[PDB]
Amino acid sequence: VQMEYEKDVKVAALDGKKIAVIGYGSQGHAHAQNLRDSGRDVIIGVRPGKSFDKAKEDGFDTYTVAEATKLADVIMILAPDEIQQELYEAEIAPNLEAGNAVGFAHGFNIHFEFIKVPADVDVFMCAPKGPGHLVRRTYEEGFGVPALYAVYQDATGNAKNIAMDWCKGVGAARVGLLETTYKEETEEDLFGSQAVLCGGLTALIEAGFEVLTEAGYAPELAYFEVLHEMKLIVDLIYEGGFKKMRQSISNTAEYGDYVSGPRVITEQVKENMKAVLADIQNGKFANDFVNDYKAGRPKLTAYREQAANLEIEKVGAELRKAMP
Amino acid sequence: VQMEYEKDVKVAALDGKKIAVIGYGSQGHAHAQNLRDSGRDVIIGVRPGKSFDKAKEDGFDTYTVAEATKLADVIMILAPDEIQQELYEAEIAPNLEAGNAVGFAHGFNIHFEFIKVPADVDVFMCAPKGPGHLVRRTYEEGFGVPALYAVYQDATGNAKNIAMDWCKGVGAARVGLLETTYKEETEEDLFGSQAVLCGGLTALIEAGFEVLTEAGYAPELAYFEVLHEMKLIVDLIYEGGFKKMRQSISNTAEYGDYVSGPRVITEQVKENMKAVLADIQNGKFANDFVNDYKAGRPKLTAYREQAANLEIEKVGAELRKAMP
Repeated sequence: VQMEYEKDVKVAALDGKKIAVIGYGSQGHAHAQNLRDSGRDVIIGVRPGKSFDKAKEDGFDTYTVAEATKLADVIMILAPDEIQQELYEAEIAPNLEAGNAVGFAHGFNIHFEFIKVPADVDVFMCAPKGPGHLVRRTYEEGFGVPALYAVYQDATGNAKNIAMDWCKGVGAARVGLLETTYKEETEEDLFGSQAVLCGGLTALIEAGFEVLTEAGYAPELAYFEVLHEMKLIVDLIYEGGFKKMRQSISNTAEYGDYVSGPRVITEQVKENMKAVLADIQNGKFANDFVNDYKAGRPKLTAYREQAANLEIEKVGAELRKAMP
Repeated sequence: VQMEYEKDVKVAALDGKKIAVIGYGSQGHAHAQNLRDSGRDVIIGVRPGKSFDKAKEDGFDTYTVAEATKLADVIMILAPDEIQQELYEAEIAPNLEAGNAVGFAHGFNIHFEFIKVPADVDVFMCAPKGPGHLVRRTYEEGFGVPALYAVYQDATGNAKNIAMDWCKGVGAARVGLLETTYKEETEEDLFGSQAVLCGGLTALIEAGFEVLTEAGYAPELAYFEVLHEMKLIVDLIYEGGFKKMRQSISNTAEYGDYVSGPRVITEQVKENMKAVLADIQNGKFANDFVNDYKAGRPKLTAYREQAANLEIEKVGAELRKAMP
């Protein structure tokens, strides 16, 4: 797969389309504001509330969800995964016309088929690899955030052109686009955050903090040596890979990296990751998350209250308070 | 332990002292430049070549390592940890006088006793928690990098004041100091970089990238999902702990974090970290590193060449160039 830019957006497929952005959170706000500043015809749809009147005061023709769908050719759904199915069956599905295009920024509900869009309506994705405030701010400052695009079903023959023009309209094509599939995006994103970015990382940090503090070392120092200093290390990898990071650190730290990394993250850890991937591919994780949500989030409640009691979080808060 | 600041530096002990910074690399330049801008009397001792002229031209009275030591009351050793022992014996030790103070930014050589400073000379440490250009840049912008300080041997009764005033002179006291010991700094810094920051983290990223690419997923997407998007996550943890990071990601990603984190980083992984720590405490790692240096760095050679051939490193460089 090769990275694509503005020159690769062959058809200005959003020309003359009425675009509804569903939801006005950080993500919904950025997409809608960026498309408007690019020259597209964006209205907002959301339930009545703070979002509604923040949109109405941002200048957007704001309607309910059910009725902004009625008005639009392109309906981009930027609500949380857990409410999308209800919001779609109740407000969005009864207001789609043949030839509309429905967009998502994450493939979870379409891929796992919690939502099924009629076969005469396009389904596309444009999935910026950054948070809402960054998608909006980088656009305001003249570049953007790179993004994935995908098409799950193409009824009109325009679905890919719509996805790429969407990415171009929100600034993503200024910095780079990668074509994917709903299946690949959904499974790789879930595996990445579960096994490495979020789950693996916090568990690695926490286990290191436990080893140090259980061995008798000062927890304030431990906080610096397993968490605080990670920002600069990761900044370096972000900018220049493992190579740049390992030049900046001491030779002692770099030698320890080579020698000790493999002792911590072993072949067995890789096998553990494979089982995590399996439960993503076979729908078990997805069903587990949806079931927890339908039951009132009991597992999420217990996890959150356990995390709030971690010693690294209490020590950390105090130290971050002491370092303005 | 409690965080200390410029108000806690009770005595300006570098007053009237002539200071030699040994080495003029990343840490060397930052320490020497910050202290110079703080008004201290700083000369540079380094072997003829690069660093020599650079200090000549940045205005430093610049002599050789033996010469600068002879001239100085305070001698800060910022050469690579693996050459410090040979360099100290040949060039530094014969030029010390009773009442001098010898400093380090990492406790490796003093703690594991590859260097032993005479009993009528102080030994202190200022260990900033960042690389030099950051220690320098934060200083030039009016704050600094937080630092640890410690004293291994206090011959004059002034060693702690010298250590703390050094921290102040390089800007660390603007943001926060933590007192520690040579033993705790050395062992916790080695463990953190090996088990979590550098070794653990790169091995985790690499295992995730392998799982994905071996299962048939696109490596350009794998690069974003296990590496590029980590910066946002770690920035969040840096600013507000696990709590702020888990508030900011989706409930889907947050749930996956709680559920899959412990599947990947298991009790066995924690045991692996304990064995890593044991070899730091028992001096096995330290002798391994020093021995590899003496043999011509054959292990470091093979490790560096292997790292240069990693698929994630080649894909990453191509992607980072496609994203200016």
